[PDB]
Amino acid sequence: AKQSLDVSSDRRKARKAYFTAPSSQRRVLLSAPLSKELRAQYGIKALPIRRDDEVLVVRGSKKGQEGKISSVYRLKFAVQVDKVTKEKVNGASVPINLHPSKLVITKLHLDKDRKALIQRKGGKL
Amino acid sequence: PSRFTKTRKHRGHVSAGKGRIGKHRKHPGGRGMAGGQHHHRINMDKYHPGYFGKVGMRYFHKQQAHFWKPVLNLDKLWTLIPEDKRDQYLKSASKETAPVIDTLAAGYGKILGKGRIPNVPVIVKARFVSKLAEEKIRAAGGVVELIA
Amino acid sequence: EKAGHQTSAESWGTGRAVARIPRVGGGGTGRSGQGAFGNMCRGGRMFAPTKTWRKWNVKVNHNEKRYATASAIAATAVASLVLARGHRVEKIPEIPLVVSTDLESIQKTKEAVAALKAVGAHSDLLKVLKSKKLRAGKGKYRNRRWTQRRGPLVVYAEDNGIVKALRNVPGVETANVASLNLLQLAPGAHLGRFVIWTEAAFTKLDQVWGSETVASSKVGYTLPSHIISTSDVTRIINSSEIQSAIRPAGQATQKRTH
Amino acid sequence: AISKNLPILKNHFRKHWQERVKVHFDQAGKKVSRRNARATRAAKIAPRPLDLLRPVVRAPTVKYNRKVRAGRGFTLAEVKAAGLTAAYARTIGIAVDHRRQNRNQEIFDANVQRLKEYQSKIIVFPRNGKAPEAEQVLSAAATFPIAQPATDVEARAVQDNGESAFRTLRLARSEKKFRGIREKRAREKAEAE
RNA sequence: GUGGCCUAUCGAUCCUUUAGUCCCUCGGAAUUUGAGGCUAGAGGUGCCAGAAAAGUUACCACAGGGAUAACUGGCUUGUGG
RNA sequence: UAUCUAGCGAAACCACAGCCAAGGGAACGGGCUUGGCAGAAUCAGCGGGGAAAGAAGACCCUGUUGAGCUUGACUCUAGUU
RNA sequence: UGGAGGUCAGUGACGAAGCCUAGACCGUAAGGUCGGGUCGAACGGCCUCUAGUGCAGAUCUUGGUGGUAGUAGCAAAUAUUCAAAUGAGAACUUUGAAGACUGAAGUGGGGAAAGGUUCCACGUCAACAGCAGUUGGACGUGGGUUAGUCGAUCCUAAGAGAUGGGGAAGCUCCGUUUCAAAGGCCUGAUUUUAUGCAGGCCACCAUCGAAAGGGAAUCCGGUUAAGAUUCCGGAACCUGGA
RNA sequence: CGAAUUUGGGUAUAGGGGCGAAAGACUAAUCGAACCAUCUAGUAGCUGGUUCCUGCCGAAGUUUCCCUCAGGAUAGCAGAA
RNA sequence: GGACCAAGGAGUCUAACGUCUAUGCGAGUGUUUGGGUGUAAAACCCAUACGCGUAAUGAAAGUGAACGUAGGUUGGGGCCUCGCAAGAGGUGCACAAUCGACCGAUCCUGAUGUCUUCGGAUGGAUUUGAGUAAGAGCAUAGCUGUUGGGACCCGAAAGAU
RNA sequence: UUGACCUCAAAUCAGGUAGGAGUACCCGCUGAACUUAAGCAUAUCAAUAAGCGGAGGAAAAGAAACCAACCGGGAUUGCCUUAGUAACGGCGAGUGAAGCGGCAAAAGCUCAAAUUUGAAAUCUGGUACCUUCGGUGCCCGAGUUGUAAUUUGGAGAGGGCAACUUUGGGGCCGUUCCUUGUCUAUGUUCCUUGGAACAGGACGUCAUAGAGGGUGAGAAUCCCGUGUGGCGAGGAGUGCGGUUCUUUGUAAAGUGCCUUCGAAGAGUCGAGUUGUUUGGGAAUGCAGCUCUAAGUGGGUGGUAAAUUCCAUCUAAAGCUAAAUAUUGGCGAGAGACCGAUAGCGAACAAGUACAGUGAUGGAAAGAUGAAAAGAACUUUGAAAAGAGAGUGAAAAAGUACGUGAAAUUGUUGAAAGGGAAGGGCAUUUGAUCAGACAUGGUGUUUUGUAUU
Repeated sequence: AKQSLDVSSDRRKARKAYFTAPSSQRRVLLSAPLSKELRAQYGIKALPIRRDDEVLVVRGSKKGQEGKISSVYRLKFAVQVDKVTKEKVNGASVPINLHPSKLVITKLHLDKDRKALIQRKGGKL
Repeated sequence: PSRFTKTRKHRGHVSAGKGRIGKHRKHPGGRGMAGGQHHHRINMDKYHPGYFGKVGMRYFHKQQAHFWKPVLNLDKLWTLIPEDKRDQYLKSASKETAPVIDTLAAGYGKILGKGRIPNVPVIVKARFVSKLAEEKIRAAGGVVELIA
Repeated sequence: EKAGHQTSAESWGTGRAVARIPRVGGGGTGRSGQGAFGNMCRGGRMFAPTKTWRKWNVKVNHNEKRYATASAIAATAVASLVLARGHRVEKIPEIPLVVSTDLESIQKTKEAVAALKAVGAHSDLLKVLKSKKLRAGKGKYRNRRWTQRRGPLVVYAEDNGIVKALRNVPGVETANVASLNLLQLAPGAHLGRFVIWTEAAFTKLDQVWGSETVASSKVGYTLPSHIISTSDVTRIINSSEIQSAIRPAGQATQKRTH
Repeated sequence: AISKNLPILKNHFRKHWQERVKVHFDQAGKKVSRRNARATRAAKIAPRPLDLLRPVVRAPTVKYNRKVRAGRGFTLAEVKAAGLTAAYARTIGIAVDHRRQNRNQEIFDANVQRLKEYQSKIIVFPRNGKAPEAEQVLSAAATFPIAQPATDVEARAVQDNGESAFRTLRLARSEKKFRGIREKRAREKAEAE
């Protein structure tokens, strides 16, 4: 039910924009939701994901598994969390990447910019 | 709709309804009106006599606005006045109150006498009138005054 | 317009044991010596290429459009036609269904759904909801991914929040009496769209379409008249007037003699 | 080429007509663009009526001289009679046409009355006043419609005096046809003693 | 008696020309030349329902034809034997 | 060289195929009719046949298809006078 | 058969579409339905709308694949052999021993055009070298071309071609000293400066065009895996300047 | 086989043009008019092909005219309404 | 022509039209150049104009369609009156044949009047029109057929810049 | 010889400017033939393609030497119509406009020809300063062979009479435009299948948001967005609402009456002829050549000419937005379009690889999986690899990767086979296979007693 003329409901254009978006846009794309307690504490629903954010995998075969973010792969549209890996048959552990929309942020990595972002989005600190 | 055409029904048969002996070639008789004097003269003479040649005078820079002159007949004359007033005028058919009909305002140039208007009087403002039309209006008791 | 023709191909002629189709020249490419310029050829121009001046819109007589619109409006009231179009109006009290102008002034989608519940068309709108389904062709990647049924057509006189309130309700369409599209009064050319009028909509309809005592406010327009005075030719046939003048009947199945 | 009983059709399509084909897909978009242009121009000239005042004019040829339509602009005689100069008329919204001549008393009167009522209805804001915002109307043409002048009453008395209105037409045509011959004959009869 | 005792002895469009109406038109209005029309003949297409038209190719080309010639075969057998 | 072997390994052509005699038949059949007949798988040769393969016959004719050349053909033209 | 409006609140990851199936049913048929296997994300019935809508052919187009067929063939340039080493493997690589050939208008030693790194070393054999390959002008990784004296650069040849001019609608054409006011040489002067100069001789009318023509000057010995008239040692020469 | 010799490089001549000790020869495997792109999907009365099923009806190769004779128009024969 | 297989592959769209058919309105018809509006190329609405039709005929100037119940005659479906049972009579739409009448063109005749050679009444004629004689058209759509377009698909030898 | 002037040059003099590209549309020049005419030469194709010159965001045209003949319209452009018409045309094939009308948009104007003559009032440049798209001083210079003011035919100028009416410049907040930023709801609750829930089922929530996309399968409510509003930033800014100082200026402009005037474009109009073009026909426009004007003159009034008039404009000079065009450029939104032999030649390191001396020609080529988790390890082999193992939901996904058809092939199995094979009708033989139960139950000898 879009009403603007500059908003396009074109599947091809939307997919092209998603796959071609640069890192600045991939951050907003890889926004992740907050936990019930974090939503209660801040008043803010979802946030772009960062590096030292504590997250809870809450969907998929790693359901209900906690961990600290190791690296957000903006190029691969994924987040690699500490201690959620796969054990190869040769005995090496490889990071398993997962999408932040299937996540719940349990603890944030705060700084001046993140606090200003919470305040600007309506959070109370 | 393409699904209704006979090409869909010819799908399967070799020649597509165009014959095996005389195929569908490109232009076996010529293009357009070719050969109207030579090998289509029979069609030209049977179906379009008078085609070839010229008869009348010429007219350089002919204007159709000069010859604009739609014709109104007497039978259609009474339809120029408004319908609700028509019964009124017919019943009050008399002089000194006759309706004036502006055929030129209605969009007609000449009045022709196709005949049998009622014997009420009526004022016919025209710019051209036929002899019989004026005669029939006068017989009905009206008059035609010429306008421009 | 230049598709299939951006080649300099020339026919090899005869005497080279190959068909006489045009072939591209040059060498060392793999494309060289290959057929061109034909509907039968890979990379050639399509037979009778589609042209932009094909007729797209079709003129229809204004009076014929209005005739069809009046038929669709009339079919709205017929209970059997709405069922045949499949509009889940069985638990509706009666059709043509009419509501107060409080609907006309409704402002929220919650209130719109509540009014729909009250009048009994929620069954139709949740039919639309459960009928949402994925398309069955290449129309999916042409911005037509999903299909769903049509719901009720709420028809109003004044817009005081109707289009906004019922904008997000799936299937439910809104229109005002002045326009009353045939495209929504008979979707798919099937008569009997389920219509929820407002009281102002009915009162305006009587004047917009004219009656036996009021002109239709469409200039020079009048509602079409039937070629038959009634719809029960069975009643006409079995009336005593018709039945008293007819010879005795047969038996509805002739005995198979010999 | 030529075939069964059919009309001769003259289809002028043996140039490269396919290169010069204009299909008016932009009819709706152009209509929207025109309405947008009218809206934005009206907003730009916000108190002004978005068009100029046109005169009443009689359509030229013998096919159309029965109708009265809009002109291009009021004559200099018409603006002088209305009591204002052409330059000021142009500034305050009257179309002034310099090359139109009025030989007609009733077209003169109709246009002067048009101008007088236009001056009566519009209000001009002073250059350095207090700007009495005045609820712009957007069409001088609709505000001052062109009305076809009525000629005579619907019902009047019948006056017959016996000319049939056909003999007069015939005799007028004949006099036009033979005027020069009769003038020449009069010249020869006068010059021969 | 509406040409030759009968059955053959002949000719479109366009153009030109002549005869007649001295009629219609030259379109801002007239006169006089001039031109254009109306009706009937004439100037001719004999390839005669009516293109304005010289060769050569053994340097040759293309679309076709076994509707069509140069071999065999087939029928015939004048001619030959 | 061919031939046999190890290695390597194409192409032309191919409706389907592959024994004859006579008949009839598009008047010269591998197939049809009537007869003769008829036994797996094959190798080297061979040039009778496959009207064998090569190429939309180059001869010939037709086309209101060309081109090279010629001329007192038709219609023009550079140049020159 | 592809797509579109409506409808079956249709089928479907508990398996849609597709495909295989001398399994079943239906229809005269076009075809439709179903069983079994494979597969993994969409698809269908009915009423209508629409078309780039149905293939056996077109010496059809593109791609793929056959029989022929393990067949024709791999037969010009006299020609190879023994042993050892290497290696999984040797007719073909390496070394030695033989036997030969080109036979100084050579199968030798250099170059021009062209190529472009093929040169050289190390490693290596999937593909290529119409057999093979441990070999290679192949593949991978690198290394390598050193000038005052060799050549270009300079000159002009046939010729090409701006300028001044003329033509051409114009792209551009002619023209090369023409019907142009066409410049660059040589010592010092004031030497509180600039080379503005009481200085003077002059006028040839661009430029490009040769790695074989003309032309300033380098030789020997040694040296590298691969450069040498170029590096090194020695011994000279030419031009320009001071 | 000492010259009307052979030849490298530079240079000139460009398509109705060049060049030819002359063969219509040569002008990049292209010459009785090169090659490239475009006009151009050039035109073809001439070859070839022309894609599902069933049901009902069902021919013509003749007339007249045509630079007409491998083609058309016309009438006929045929279907449909 | 076809070695073989798969995929592609050939009467299309458009501008003007003919016949037929369906629909709407009907002496009218056609909104969609444009304006208004809009949930925005949609739908809905509006108006002059314009096109075709309602008048033809003539080269043109020009003129321009009812003695009659819009005519007589033949034939006509249906209807009406009659006969329980024969069959007859009246009225007869469409349509067909025929004889007329009307309008225009052609050839003649030539009234009162005369801007004295204009006017053209009246009466005709083995002549002639794609006409009148109680309108039928306009618009949209469908098959089929036509023409120009690359024109069902592929195909020259050529010609030009 | 005190020095000018004119004309012509030179400077690496001071400051500028032009060239080339792109070229869809626009303005011109130049200019075919194929084709059609069933042949072909005029004609047509076509005032087209190709070639050349020149612009812009539009270009061009444009305020009548117009159209008309009317009761007259009134710059240009474009649309509907006029109209396949008037007309041209081997009058054949064919071609073919315009006036009026209805609309879209509308906007008007300025130079030459006049003595400022009581004052060249004008302007470039150098230098200086300043508030620098410029302003102000001085100085050369240009210019009287004419730069300012005033006038442009609609008029206008000069001189008199006569009340009057109207003005101003540059900033600043804002509005407005372009660009851009940020904020602004609702479940991932329970059950089943699954590798994954985004599927099904239960219960909800938001909706001015149920458009679209992503996420391990069809997700309004998981994410980005979507909808509705709000709050910021950078420039343009007389379209205008306020405000700043700025009185200047017996300055500028308009109107009433009368008088005298009233300049208006020349190798040009026009005529002849030639070529081309047009629907333009005794000649529509254009161009060459020859002749070559006038001032109630000149042009036009679609049949050549001579005689009267009449009507309508006022050339040989110039500017000008909008409606209109736009297969190019940039930014966007869409589709009853195509779906990897399709759609652009190119969905990919595509104008790429490659070919040709050159002009030019010009492909093929998309898909593992949700995630490389891309196969550790063992054994055989010289290796490539195989056999096990392993990951994965699947290895019937192993990079030679989605599915994996046909031609063609191997193996196995079945059957047949004396110079083809295949087919129709009919049966036999072998193989293989579908189709009727027990269903209501009058009999009830019987269980979980209305459960067969």
